[PDB]
Amino acid sequence: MRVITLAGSPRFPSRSSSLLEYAREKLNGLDVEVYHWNLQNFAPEDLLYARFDSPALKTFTEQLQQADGLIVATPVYKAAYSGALKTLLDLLPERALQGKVVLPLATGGTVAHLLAVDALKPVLSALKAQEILHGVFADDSQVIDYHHRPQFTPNLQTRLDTALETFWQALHR
Amino acid sequence: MRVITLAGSPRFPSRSSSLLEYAREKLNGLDVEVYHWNLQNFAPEDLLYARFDSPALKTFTEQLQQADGLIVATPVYKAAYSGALKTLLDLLPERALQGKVVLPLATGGTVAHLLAVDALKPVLSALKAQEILHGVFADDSQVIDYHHRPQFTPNLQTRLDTALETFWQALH
Repeated sequence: MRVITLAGSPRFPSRSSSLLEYAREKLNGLDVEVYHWNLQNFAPEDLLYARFDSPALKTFTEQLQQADGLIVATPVYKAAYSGALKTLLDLLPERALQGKVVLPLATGGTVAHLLAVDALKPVLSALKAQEILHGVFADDSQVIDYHHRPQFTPNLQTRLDTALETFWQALHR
Repeated sequence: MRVITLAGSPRFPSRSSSLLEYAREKLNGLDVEVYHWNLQNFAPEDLLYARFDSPALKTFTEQLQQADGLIVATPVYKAAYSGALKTLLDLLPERALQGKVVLPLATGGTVAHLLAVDALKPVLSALKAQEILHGVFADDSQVIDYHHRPQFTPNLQTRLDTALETFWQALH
């Protein structure tokens, strides 16, 4: 099995990239091949101006088509997912997530941000995801020194491990 | 009175920009000052990588600060507003629409697209807009020309004029 990870932060490193490095490690340990992407793998002018001839878009799309699941992480901005992430999602084929399991992750610093934990759901449903797991919310305080190795407070670590085990099981269903 | 218009399409010209050009013609006639922006006015690197020193961002935010209202138009992609528009909205200050009236416009080709006519509402609410008008949907099939001067079907023209009159009344 094959999983795409996608960080949707405007910056790298980010809290999103820390969550997804952990996810990649856990999935690799389960013998899952991981295709690891972030927004800095794309040219901004191709994302902002919807250039379907983008080589990174075509490469990502080829790899996504082969993947059984997607783990996607975004900071919460203005009560929703990041526009930066959405620029890439908007350029995917219309049924790009058909037959795939999706685990959404969100990061932010306030209760208002926590209310946006499932803001990607309509977008992922529009992309025809087969199964959309409950979104995991990582408060900014729970991701420790995201510039270096993945490091989480125990509350977040437990929730992330739980979600990743649910995701792994869903890949088999 | 001052109004900002903001086209949220990845391409220019677009159906969105044509709606806003129509609005600009009307507001010109009503002696409302209009500052018109599109996403091609920004450096894409600044929007995608959230670079707040962006000069165009500074000018846009200063013009928005002095504006009484905002007309914002987006194509509908994946059941929501465009990500390209949202990249710019994400860089605005926390209460950037405080005290302002907003008219949201959306374009698309199917009824699924129509269902996202109010998709911007949570974002505009997060920006503390004083009054968010009901969203107006323009079907692609009723935009006859968006490259030259805007040309719309009579029904779309009537509906846009009605919404723009509502917007003008709200400003006053």
